[PDB]
Amino acid sequence: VPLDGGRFATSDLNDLYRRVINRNNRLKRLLDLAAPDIIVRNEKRMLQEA
Amino acid sequence: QSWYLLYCKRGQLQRAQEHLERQAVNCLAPMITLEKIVRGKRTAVSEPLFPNYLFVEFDPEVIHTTTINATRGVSHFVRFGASPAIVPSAVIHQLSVYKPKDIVDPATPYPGDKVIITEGAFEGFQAIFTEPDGEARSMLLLNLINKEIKHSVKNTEFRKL
Amino acid sequence: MGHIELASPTAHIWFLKSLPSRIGLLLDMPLRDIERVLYFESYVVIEGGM
DNA sequence: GGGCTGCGGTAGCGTGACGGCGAATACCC
DNA sequence: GGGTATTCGCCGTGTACCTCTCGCAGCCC
RNA sequence: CCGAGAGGUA
Repeated sequence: VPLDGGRFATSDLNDLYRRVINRNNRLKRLLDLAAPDIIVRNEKRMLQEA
Repeated sequence: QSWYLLYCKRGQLQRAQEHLERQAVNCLAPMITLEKIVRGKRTAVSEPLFPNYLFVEFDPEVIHTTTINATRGVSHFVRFGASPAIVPSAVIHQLSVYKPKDIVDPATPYPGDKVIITEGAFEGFQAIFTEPDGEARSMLLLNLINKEIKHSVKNTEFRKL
Repeated sequence: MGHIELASPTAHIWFLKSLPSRIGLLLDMPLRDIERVLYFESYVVIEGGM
């Protein structure tokens, strides 16, 4: 919901879900494009930590 | 020397690459020319096939990992733990010749596909590509509840499904 | 509710770091080596065999 | 103009709570 | 081979109300 | 109409 102005008082949960979905979409694209071992390792690592 | 992997900031691989070219650090990033809608204009941009990832070859004695970590445009080394990761020479060798398949293009529309409209008096209408005019705009077979129409529009007022 | 299909599976961190770790003393395995497996700096065998 | 994204930088910032408790491990067998 | 003994990192630290300001900067896509 | 920071009454 917005506070009184032109900007939304954002919530922390939507930041967390947006971070998880962005990392998961990047990981799907890298598993599709057959990235090397260390790149998809880092991608799954950042997904785990997110 | 050896090879390390750097994750960079989003959309600053070029700037970090320019700083590491001003330094003595050999970079490597598989660039593929992907046809991407920038601002309404289908511009083929030689963008990285990977995300913000980048490869460097240096030795820690010559230029230190702290100095590489503090480079303008670099987020961090890929670590997995304490030390930054070593990629083996086979990965660098097999990422010399690569990028075979296509101009794959996530989220930019190819013609002969199905889209949606994002603004205007046709917002919410699924459309078929008949024939875009080139690399500048597109032409769309828009649906209605009675009869389909067609229109020559720029690439900001519609997006792919 | 809804869901997100993770392209790689993910250890739930409550069951990993509840102290004592449920995964830890379930696998008869120390928490340090489990985090070394999960955060992608060690391998652990499955069906070593011969 | 705006979608995104988490230190800004070719390092270093942190520094003035305190107790209890239970597990993880160090030292010495 | 386990039996202490030290370290470490997790928990926790009053209630109710009232007022005020301030709440993304940068940016290279 | 949610969070942070500062102050106050009991």
